[PDB]
Amino acid sequence: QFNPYGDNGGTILGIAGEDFAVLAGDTRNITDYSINSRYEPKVFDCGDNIVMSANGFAADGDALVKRFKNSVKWYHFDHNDKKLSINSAARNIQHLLYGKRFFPYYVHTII
Amino acid sequence: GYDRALSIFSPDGHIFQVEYALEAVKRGTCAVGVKGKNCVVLGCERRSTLKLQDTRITPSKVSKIDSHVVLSFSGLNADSRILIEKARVEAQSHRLTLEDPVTVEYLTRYVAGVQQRYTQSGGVRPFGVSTLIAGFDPRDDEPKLYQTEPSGIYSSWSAQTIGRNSKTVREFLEKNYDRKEPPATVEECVKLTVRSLLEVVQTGAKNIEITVVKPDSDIVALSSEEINQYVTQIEQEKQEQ
Amino acid sequence: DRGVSTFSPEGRLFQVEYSLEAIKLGSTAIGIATKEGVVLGVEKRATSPLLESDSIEKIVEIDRHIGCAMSGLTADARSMIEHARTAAVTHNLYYDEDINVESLTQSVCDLALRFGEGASGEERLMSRPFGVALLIAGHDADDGYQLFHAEPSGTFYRYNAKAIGSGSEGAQAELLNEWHSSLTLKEAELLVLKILKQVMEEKLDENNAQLSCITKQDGFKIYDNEKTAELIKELKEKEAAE
Amino acid sequence: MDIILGIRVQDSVILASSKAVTRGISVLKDSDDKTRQLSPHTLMSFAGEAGDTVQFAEYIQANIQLYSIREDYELSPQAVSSFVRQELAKSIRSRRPYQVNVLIGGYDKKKNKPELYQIDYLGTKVELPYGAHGYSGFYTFSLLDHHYRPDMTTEEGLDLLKLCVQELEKRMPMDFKGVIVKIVDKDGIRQVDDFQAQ
Amino acid sequence: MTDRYSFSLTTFSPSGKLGQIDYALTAVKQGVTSLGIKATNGVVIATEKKSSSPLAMSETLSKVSLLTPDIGAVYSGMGPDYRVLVDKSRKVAHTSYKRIYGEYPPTKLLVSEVAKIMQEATQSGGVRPFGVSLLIAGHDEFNGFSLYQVDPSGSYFPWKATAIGKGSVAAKTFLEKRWNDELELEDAIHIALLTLKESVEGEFNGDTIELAIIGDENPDLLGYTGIPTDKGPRFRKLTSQEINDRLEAL
Amino acid sequence: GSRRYDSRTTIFSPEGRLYQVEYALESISHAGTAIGIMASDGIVLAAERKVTSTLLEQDTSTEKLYKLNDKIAVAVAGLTADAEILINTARIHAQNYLKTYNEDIPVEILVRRLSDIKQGYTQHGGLRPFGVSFIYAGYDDRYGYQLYTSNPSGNYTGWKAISVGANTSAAQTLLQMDYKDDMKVDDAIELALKTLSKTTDSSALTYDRLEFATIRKGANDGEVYQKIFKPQEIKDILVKTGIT
Amino acid sequence: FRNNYDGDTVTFSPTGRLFQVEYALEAIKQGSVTVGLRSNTHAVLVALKRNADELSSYQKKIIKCDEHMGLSLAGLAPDARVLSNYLRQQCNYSSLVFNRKLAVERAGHLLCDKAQKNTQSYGGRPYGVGLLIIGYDKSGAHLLEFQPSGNVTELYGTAIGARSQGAKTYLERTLDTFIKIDGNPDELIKAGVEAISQSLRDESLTVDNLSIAIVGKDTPFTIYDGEAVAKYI
Amino acid sequence: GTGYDLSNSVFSPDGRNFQVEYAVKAVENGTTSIGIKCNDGVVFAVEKLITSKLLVPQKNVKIQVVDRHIGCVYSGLIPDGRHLVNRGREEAASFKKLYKTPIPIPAFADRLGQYVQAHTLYNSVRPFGVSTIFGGVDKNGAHLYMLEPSGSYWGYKGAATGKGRQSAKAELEKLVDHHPEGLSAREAVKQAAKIIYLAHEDNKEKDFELEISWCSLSETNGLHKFVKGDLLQEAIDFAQKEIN
Amino acid sequence: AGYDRHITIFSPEGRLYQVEYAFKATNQTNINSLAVRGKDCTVVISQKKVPDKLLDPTTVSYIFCISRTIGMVVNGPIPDARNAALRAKAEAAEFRYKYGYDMPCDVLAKRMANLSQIYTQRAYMRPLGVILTFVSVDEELGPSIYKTDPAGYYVGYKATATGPKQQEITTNLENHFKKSKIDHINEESWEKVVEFAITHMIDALGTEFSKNDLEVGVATKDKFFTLSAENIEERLVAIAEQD
Repeated sequence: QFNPYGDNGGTILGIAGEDFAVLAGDTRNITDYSINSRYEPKVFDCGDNIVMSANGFAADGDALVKRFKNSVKWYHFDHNDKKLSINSAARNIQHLLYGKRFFPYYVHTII
Repeated sequence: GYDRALSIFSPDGHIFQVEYALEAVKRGTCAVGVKGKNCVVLGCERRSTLKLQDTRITPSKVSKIDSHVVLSFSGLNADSRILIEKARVEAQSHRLTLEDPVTVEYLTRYVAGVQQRYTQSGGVRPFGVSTLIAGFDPRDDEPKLYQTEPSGIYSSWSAQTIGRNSKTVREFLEKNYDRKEPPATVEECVKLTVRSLLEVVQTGAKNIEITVVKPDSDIVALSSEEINQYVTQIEQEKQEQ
Repeated sequence: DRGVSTFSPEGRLFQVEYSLEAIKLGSTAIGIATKEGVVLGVEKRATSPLLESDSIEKIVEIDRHIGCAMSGLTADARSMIEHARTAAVTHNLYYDEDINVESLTQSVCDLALRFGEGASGEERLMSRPFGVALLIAGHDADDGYQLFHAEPSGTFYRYNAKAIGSGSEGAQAELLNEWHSSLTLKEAELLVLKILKQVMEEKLDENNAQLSCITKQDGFKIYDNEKTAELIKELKEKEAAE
Repeated sequence: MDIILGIRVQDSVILASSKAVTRGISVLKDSDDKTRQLSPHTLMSFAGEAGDTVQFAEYIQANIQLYSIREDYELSPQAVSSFVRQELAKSIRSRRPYQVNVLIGGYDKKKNKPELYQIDYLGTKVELPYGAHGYSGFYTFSLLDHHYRPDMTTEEGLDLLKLCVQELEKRMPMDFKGVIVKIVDKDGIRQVDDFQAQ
Repeated sequence: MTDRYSFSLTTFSPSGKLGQIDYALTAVKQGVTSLGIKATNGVVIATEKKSSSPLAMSETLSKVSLLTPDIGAVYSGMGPDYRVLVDKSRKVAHTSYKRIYGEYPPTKLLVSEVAKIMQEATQSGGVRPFGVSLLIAGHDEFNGFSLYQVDPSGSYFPWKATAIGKGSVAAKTFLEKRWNDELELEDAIHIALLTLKESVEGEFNGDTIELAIIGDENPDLLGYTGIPTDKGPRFRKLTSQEINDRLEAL
Repeated sequence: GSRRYDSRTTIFSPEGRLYQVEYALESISHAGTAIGIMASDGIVLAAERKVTSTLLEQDTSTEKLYKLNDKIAVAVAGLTADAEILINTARIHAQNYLKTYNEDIPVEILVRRLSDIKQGYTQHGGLRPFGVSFIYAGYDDRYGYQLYTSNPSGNYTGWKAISVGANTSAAQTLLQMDYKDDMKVDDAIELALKTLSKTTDSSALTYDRLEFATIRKGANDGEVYQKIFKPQEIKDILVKTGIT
Repeated sequence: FRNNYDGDTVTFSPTGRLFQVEYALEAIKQGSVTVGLRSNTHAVLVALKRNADELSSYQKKIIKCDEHMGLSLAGLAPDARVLSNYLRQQCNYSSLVFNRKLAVERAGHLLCDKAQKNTQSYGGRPYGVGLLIIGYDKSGAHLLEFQPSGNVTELYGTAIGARSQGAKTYLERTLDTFIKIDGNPDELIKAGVEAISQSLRDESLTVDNLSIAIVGKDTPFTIYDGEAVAKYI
Repeated sequence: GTGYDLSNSVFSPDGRNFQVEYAVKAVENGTTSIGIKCNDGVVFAVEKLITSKLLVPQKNVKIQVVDRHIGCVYSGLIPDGRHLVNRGREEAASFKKLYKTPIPIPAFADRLGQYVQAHTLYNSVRPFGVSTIFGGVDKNGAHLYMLEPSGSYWGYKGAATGKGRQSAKAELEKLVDHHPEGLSAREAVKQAAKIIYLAHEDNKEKDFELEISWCSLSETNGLHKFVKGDLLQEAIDFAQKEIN
Repeated sequence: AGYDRHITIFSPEGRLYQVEYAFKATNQTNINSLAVRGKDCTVVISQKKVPDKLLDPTTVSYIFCISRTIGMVVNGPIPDARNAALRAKAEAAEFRYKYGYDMPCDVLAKRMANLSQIYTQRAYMRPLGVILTFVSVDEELGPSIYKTDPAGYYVGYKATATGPKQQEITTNLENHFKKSKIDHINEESWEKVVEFAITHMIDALGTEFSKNDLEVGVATKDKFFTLSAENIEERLVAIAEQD
């Protein structure tokens, strides 16, 4: 039967400093026991000084990051280019995620 | 499929259909309501274009929305039923979800919105009805009296009237109701109510029905006699001068 | 007859224009925006001495940082306020923050032209425009204190001061002179109170008029009669003073 | 299951309902009133699936009350039970049926006779001298099939119940935390606050 | 697109009239005459086949239609409206009756169905009433023989005999004189032919006339044998020949 | 568009009246008169058949008295077809009520529902109202004998005796003149026949031009019985009351 | 005449005119003036914001549709919102699905097609707003004029609104001049402000009254208002 | 009476549909455009009024392609023309998707035909304000068509519409007579450029811009392509020369 | 009130003007056509008029092939004619699919008529200003001619004609049949029937025809086809050698 899903491995890490923050993650993408790419970036700059990663099932992680970035874009279009605070991005993402509560995004996500 | 805009603006800024809805209210029999210090009374007149009816089963003018709230109106009867029904349903729904019966203001605000809605929806004409909604909020004793109209507007009154000759009877109440000292009794409150109706009913023992609402779902309508007794004593107030 | 969304030869929408005529017949509403807050005042205008003047609600709270005043067919404003309140709360749920005053206003104005009998653009199921205009006043971290005028035309303007309703053109001219970029909240209160007194048919008192404001510190508050009555007194005095 | 008993005597209907509410390994509440008053002279007890139970009860309560106000009249117990059966009968063939069993006891002011109705979540209705839902029925039908007489007084009825409740406490595996009893007669519905030891 | 005619095209005028119903009746008044007579053992409906050209084949145009094997209809007014009515009627006879009770509907009910259809075209949004009047004749086990008239308004009434169309007034009068509750089917067929002759300007023969009856069962027109209970249709259209034969005895 | 041909059947006149309803009523006024008189032991429904002929089959006919339930019947005044549409939906409502509560539908409940349907065509939809007025004659164990009347507006009321259709003003006055609370079915039957007799726009009041029905609770039984008089039965009662 | 053929858009006059569309166009004229002009490296939008009172703001007239596109409005604000928003989606769609920036020429076709729909079906009303679209895509700078009729045209420069005829003649003259303001933004802008003033009369473009937007080779569509434009008054 | 010209689907007493006729007016009032069928393809050309010097030259294109072998040009309300092409485009994709083979010109014609005719059936839509000339090469030859707002259309040897349809038609008729053997793709391209130039006299006031496109089984392999650069200039001159 | 002339509602006289005016439109093309029945075939002749020289004569036709067996000729504007044709084709294809046999000419006529009757009663759909003549050699009825109009009326003919000079053609044919005493052209070959058709077409219209002035369609057992310029020319030459 068709399984919607997959696992692309990788890991990721995010640490918050007093006036800085980091989000790291290997660049290896796998499937079962094969390597798909030794370099497939997984942490992104989304704008308004926010970096995010959605690790787990690649397809889901990408769709999410993509959906979020587009979310930031419209946040500007709708609130006179107001900057999206990290805390607001978080809440916005909760909604993005819980939106598929019954067909989840198979990803662990950090911003 | 029918959505013609029947309620639209005219050059002067009037919604004629809503305007004409009020004309239908002016035509309806009269209705009045005055609040006492521990009660509210609702009086209404009875037409006489045809007399030979069966008072037992002919629909009465004052209706109960819930055990603690009543609604009277002036205008098209058919139209009022629709509103009474909706009000009654909303009343039960509110209890079911909030676990507490509606407040008179709430039930009034709901009825008003339904009316307002019919003024700017396609394919429908406004309700040719104005109402007087009264009662006591749950676990409260301060009487409540509100009035609504086709436009969807609503507010509370110490006393008010609607229907034909409401003009006349309003004057009576304006110069007969002291907010300082409201009818401190159910009796003097019911009297003030009939007196005001007599101004227009022109001797109508059977052409006047009063209902008395007290706190804690205590509602009751007076019988011909009880009312007739108020008429009798009142006509003497006049003759004794 | 003729389409509810037709254009006059002068490039205007009849229904929207006729809508404005209705608003002119409305009770006066005035708003003054200062660097200490925005003040909103309205003419109760009870139609009978029996009507309990405080059951007249022409000033309502959208959110703790947004409040508004209405003029014209006030019944039409309920769904507008409802939409507004929801939009405010909803924004907060999705973003964990306050809805910007302009955004909230933009949202309300989006309902404006959604009227017709089959207007090819979406599902604008409303038989006529709204017969009321609003003064939306609030505050947000990005543009501080703001005053907006939302009309049935869908367009909204930002004002430092604005008057809508029966005595508008009159009161508007007054505001022109009286308003300056350094008014205090107290000055603005009296000012609104004074301008209401001129345009109102009835003698202004703490019962046929109502004030309110919105300040970053305590948000939107509606002045209770006692608080206003004294400002009334304070005004009569400053006037008699010259 | 929970205990839901009903017994119709001479001039009244008595409903006994267990007070425990258990979820998993814990007894969450021991004072639950598994009943709703549909009208001044009609009472309904219920048991079944966790959520459906109260939701259904309250839903039915709302409808009867709405009927009462609309018509300014109280529907007969027979009529109310017919309404409830039709509801359950519609539910059984819907996306997610209400898994609730009920006992409807009322005093018909027109016939001046108490009535007891048993209706299960399938919409199976039947009128009886006495009835019960769940495993309780397995002990109480023969108990009552023995100690029951139509002319019993409300008092004899309560003793008859006590006899049932004792049998249930003796043999039933679960601790239902006692019952709440209510009487439906010509003067409305009242609750026997002293059954924890009558 | 989309029918944006969601309002009634038939409304009450200040006088209390329903204009379109009236006009529809006017349309019927212009239609060729048609009639129906009820005997004690049958019913007869007939009308004139007003061929609209000598090049047209009058056969390919029946004004008399079978709805059920024991019910037939004829009309006066706008042929096309009639045609579609017969279709709807024939179908409703199944959908609303045969498919439910396993037996064809009794005359009054089927008529009641048709009447319903017509009533709706008097109130539904965006439509004009039907411009026809029908005469439906049938027989059912518990009601015997019956004759009904259905009007554009949707009203229908039972008749002993009646006529509609062009010379209805004149024809109705001629019927009142020759009708009696003892007439035999042949007597009515005769009377029918007579009444119809007055309304015909030109040729009056089995090719310019359309006449059908609702009488005895025709096991010969059943199409099969082997089922005692099934005896054949009571509805039979008379052949051009069978008509002429009766014309010589006119 | 089509807005050009829309009669706007559900709008108010400057006087706050509903054109269509008023005109529908105007239509009803030319309909055969129908009378309902409620006595202590029953209800009487009498109606005048508008237009008839020698050839008209009166046996199989019905155009004014319809049975809705076993305890409720109605007298019609207006468009027969419109009446039948409402009659049938009325009959369904009765059955739903029964299937739901296992009790016959109270007379007023049925009357209100039907009147509500009418009121609907009065406030929305852009369709013409039904050109019908009903006199409902029913019985229930809560109010016993009841008489009601409903019209195009959707308004309904209860009466002791009432008329609808043509010459109601005349008929009402005559009824208001000889009706007495303690009346009896047989009395009402006569009062009814007389009234029609004095308001008919016809020469004489013959049986062939009538429909008669009574709802009694036949003493020798204990239940309600609806009787719809047959031509012969009408002819008799017609002679007896002294109208031959 | 006209009076009988202007009841709604679905009606043609005996001469072949759609009066409702025409009346819509009339709302553009009553609208404040705005101007657009492009070189080969940039494109600029200079719009005159109009104010109600001296206590009211000068209603924003420039909307950004994407990093590489934007427009100016003259007429009914709400309609510009509807249309700009639609354009914002089309741009967004193009990116997300094809990872391709939307061609300005194509954005024009989309606007025309959307407007045209409200001029052939009953019930709807034409859009009462004019739009000027500027943008930098895979073929350089671009300027588009959008008319509610559904007609969209690509120009080197132009203007719409009240007295717009002034600026339009000026640019029809200055053509050879500004068309070569390549690599220099401040010049193209100044060249624009000098075109917009050619339609003034009432007053002079103040600071809180002037509004400019620009896009080009290495300039993501951006909007300047107030202090930001002070150096152009 | 009158008013038969205010609603689109209405028939006037003489059996016409005035709204459609008024649509034609809008067409005649527009730019001129033409189509020339040659021995193995078709050529399209249209006039492009240069309202001002601000119009970026060669940019505002008018001729449109449908699929890969159909060329469409129209006179009248441009937006309406695009709308009709969008449809045609879908109409074509749908055909190809089910039958694999790209849509035959005649088949395509009726698609546009039926769709346009459709807009003359209801009063809730306006007829098309354009006349369209389109065509291409298919399984058996080249086909040229012209469609009227009425939805009417026929096959042509040469066709023209717009402001100077007469000048054009005049010219076209000459060609038809002076070339009974058939014109050539190369020839038609120039001939077309000329006819546009001539027909431009009925608008000689404003300066214009030429635009041509063609579909020739040999010159373009049966695909629709625009005439650009050299071949365009060559034809522009061929006209510029005979205009004097 | 006066709107009873714009939409399909009854006029006080009980008439439907829009349908009447729809009929008017059927003569707009000023073409005449007629159909006659052979012994085992059906023929339809129709004037073909091509005014413009820019027109591709081969695309101008008012005769359509509805199905392998049914042919339909239209009298009225071409857009409405094509609309009716497409529907008729669709209708005929579906009938075969659902019922397992070719839709009979009379049935397709009744079906198309019914559809027209609808534009007569429902307001929003306008009638089609065309008259449809269907022909074929039905597997049950033999040669058949059925015609329908904007009224929704329909009937079968022994022969018929339609167009502006419809009446002269009809009386012409009527007379010929009063004479022959039979309801058809007693001819074995359709070639002679087509000739007969073209002949009486001339006698009635008092006009001579060239191979490009006519349009001919023939219906035979299992096939309906139209003739070519040359097929006609051949027919014209034949009648030429008799007069």
